Amino acid sequence: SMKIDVVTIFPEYLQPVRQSLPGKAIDAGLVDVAVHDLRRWTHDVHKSVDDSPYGGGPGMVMKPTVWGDALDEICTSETLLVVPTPAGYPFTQETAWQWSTEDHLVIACGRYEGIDQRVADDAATRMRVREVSIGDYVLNGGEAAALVIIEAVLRLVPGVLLEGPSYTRPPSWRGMDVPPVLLSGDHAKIAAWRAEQSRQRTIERRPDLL
Amino acid sequence: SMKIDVVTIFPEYLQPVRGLVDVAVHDLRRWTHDVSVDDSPYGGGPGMVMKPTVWGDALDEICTSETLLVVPTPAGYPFTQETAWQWSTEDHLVIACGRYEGIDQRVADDAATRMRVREVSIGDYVLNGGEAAALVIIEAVLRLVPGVSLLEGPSYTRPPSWRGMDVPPVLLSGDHAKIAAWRAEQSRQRTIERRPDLLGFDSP
Ligand SMILES: Nc1cc(-c2ccc3cc[nH]c3c2)n[nH]1
Ligand SMILES: Nc1cc(-c2ccc3cc[nH]c3c2)n[nH]1
Repeated sequence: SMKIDVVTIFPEYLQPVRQSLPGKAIDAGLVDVAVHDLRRWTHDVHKSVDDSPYGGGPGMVMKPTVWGDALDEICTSETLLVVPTPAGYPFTQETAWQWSTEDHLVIACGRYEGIDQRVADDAATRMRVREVSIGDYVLNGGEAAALVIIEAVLRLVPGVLLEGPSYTRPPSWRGMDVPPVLLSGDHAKIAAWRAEQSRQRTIERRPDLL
Repeated sequence: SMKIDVVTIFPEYLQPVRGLVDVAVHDLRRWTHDVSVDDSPYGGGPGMVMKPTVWGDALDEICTSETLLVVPTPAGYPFTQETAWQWSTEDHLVIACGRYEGIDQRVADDAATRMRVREVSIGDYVLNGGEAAALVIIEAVLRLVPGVSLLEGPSYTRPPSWRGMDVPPVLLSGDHAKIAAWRAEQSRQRTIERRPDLLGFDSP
């Protein structure tokens, strides 16, 4: 039973993932993903969501008054507020598992040079707030990160070393045969072979994990 | 000038991409023949594996020897900002999006005999397929295309006082040197707290 609210100035970005949800989970009321246009909470006829940064610098900062009103309406005491940012704590599988048991996630998607820091700081005085990064690269905004987090979390909600290579038919293709051990019927040996493949791949690609 | 082709069994998922660059999305099922792209794994295991035959045909049509073939996978080399800068100079990226339990390894191995191949992970979490990773890679790369360390500290804008929370006074002081020093300090503090690995310290 999880509800996810996403707030963004580009609601159309999230539309595919909304549609991608299985009806059986939606009908069972096990999951609901709602997307909100941040501009619903703007104060002015120009629907302004950003303003110049204090202390100077490039780009713009999203307005605290707008975000404050949005979160006031959408969040409750039980909300886990997720704020994607390149400066965040790392979002990992452990994080995804933890958040998969939450009743209400709100994902605040920033743009430009991010959201006025007081928004998160204020919210943290009455709900749990998690500023997170999905990887060491910079995006244009939080929307792609939201898609990633939603996918990684929801697939752990029941109802909705590195892995080595996998193979399927045909046994020979473009001069390459499936490793004979996999067709050996020696399942103890197959397990040992897969372990070694995983070890070698981890050494080559992710020595940090060792 | 960059071309990006994405191959997927779920082309509709890639609508979120909304003259220096063209992005094209191809339905993998276009290269099937009889009225299945997946089969059970050799050696056992849960789930299904995408057959190499259909992928080979698709990539034969879409790739050239100059192509950088990108294959999202949880077991990939890390995709980082450095990678994004590197790929931002490429003429042609092809992103092969897996589903099920992944793609038969021979697809990448075969392709690597004709072109450069990069199996990459966008982070240490598991997705349902390569499509979300493709969106992340495309965004991170295209923003670096010509014509298109430490953690950043907090940013602020008007009003200077909000809900009884004040913008740090130094930011209103107009003293460029003091502001630079404060921002550097905030960045160091944030990096130590959130990403100590970036400064060569142990992770929590
Ligand atoms: N891991 C990661 C997060 C982001 C991100 C998140 C929000 C915003 C808002 C403006 N730029 C942003 C970038 N980039 N990379
Ligand atoms: N970094 C990361 C990549 C993926 C990914 C990529 C392709 C497939 C195909 C089936 N599941 C997949 C997962 N998850 N997390």
